Amino acid sequence: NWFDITNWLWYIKK
Amino acid sequence: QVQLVQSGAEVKRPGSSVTVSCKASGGSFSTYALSWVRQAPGRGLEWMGGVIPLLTITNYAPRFQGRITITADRSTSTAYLELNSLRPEDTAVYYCAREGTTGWGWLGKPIGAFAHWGQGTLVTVSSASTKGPSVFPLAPGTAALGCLVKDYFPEPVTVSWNSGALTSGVHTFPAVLQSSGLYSLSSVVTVPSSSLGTQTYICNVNHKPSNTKVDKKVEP
Amino acid sequence: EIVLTQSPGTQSLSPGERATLSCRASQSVGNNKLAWYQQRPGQAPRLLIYGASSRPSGVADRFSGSGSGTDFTLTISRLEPEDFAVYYCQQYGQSLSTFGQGTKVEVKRTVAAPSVFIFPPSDEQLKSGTASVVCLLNNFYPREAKVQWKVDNALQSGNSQESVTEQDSKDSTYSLSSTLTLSKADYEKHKVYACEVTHQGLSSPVTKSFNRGE
Ligand SMILES: O=P(O)(O)OC[C@@H](O)CO
Repeated sequence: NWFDITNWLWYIKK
Repeated sequence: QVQLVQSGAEVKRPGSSVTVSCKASGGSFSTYALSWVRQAPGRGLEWMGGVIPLLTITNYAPRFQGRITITADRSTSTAYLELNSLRPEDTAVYYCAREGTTGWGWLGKPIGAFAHWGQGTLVTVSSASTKGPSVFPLAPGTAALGCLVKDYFPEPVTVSWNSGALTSGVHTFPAVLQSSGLYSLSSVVTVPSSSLGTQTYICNVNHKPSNTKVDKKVEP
Repeated sequence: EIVLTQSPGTQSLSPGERATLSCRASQSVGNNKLAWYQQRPGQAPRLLIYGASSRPSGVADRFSGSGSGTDFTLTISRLEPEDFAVYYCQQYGQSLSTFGQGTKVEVKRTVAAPSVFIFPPSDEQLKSGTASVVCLLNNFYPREAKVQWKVDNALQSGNSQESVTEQDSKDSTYSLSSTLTLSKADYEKHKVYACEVTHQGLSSPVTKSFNRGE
């Protein structure tokens, strides 16, 4: 789900 | 606060390509999903596609796959929508929309849903040329009177009555698109019959693209 | 593709009444990724609910979302004047995001029959070679109404256009205008111009007419 990508980015940047 | 500011309305010829821009400020541009959503006149919302700028990853609705391109310019925090091979049914207001965040500022966890919207860009697909309207009277218990604002392009026209002093009972109708490709708009007002001999009714019509500015006195 | 069904597409409700709006998905919506938006005419959509039930700060808590799987509901606990608007659901549980077709929440009020007016073409317009005949159906409720043009009792087809105002913010009525267009030459071939109107508030059709030139 393309929609989930930015959540993953946010997480791995944290 | 996140702000999305889109480029202005544009008339496009059938078969041409349109580029709509969306400049963002506030929050993070690169790490949040930016989508494009359109709304044809009097119709619902349709999601077209989106981009995640940092990763240069796009996601297009199948209905538009092969006809659209979405890009993002990180140097200017601007996203772009290209829509090609335009047809009359592509006439719509195009919105850019960015997903919201939780919290707690504008740098929090993304929510996917579209919290932040541009003001919209009207793309009108048409072969018509700019034309100013004619303004004709609709001549008048209760009496009705009005003005017929006929044969103009592009949208919009605005209409007031008595320089804005008269608003009660005024109805200004949505424009209709004629077979000629030109628009027509009617504005009416109801007033007491007794007032017709004594009070003056003037419709103030403004069509900025043609610089048509007409104040038409409507009488029996 | 997940198809979202919002039925009915219109709800007529009283000020202060509770509203429940349904959104049914053709298949399960992943992770309850279901949002609701409000839109008023001339404005961009506004996010009310995300993740089926979460409410952004700033959104009034009289809006609440519920449901899971295929069955979602937007509840408005008490309709304020500004709540009469269009509501869209949206799913984003698949890479292909889709919207419902929207539900218009409009103000229920007492029935009002249209007040009908007919306007011959202006002398100014006739000089230019065209004739526009206008019929006004003013201040009626509910929105469903029909106009038919008759010229020397001949039912017209294809030479008229109409449009309808948004519901009036003050008296909650609608108005409709229809324009019949002919060339001047064709206009001058006929005598009686009539518009015939039907509406729930009318027991029988209303006809307004004029005789050209009189
Ligand atoms: O009375 P109903 O059945 O609602 O009909 C309304 C309709 O005649 C409006 O054109």
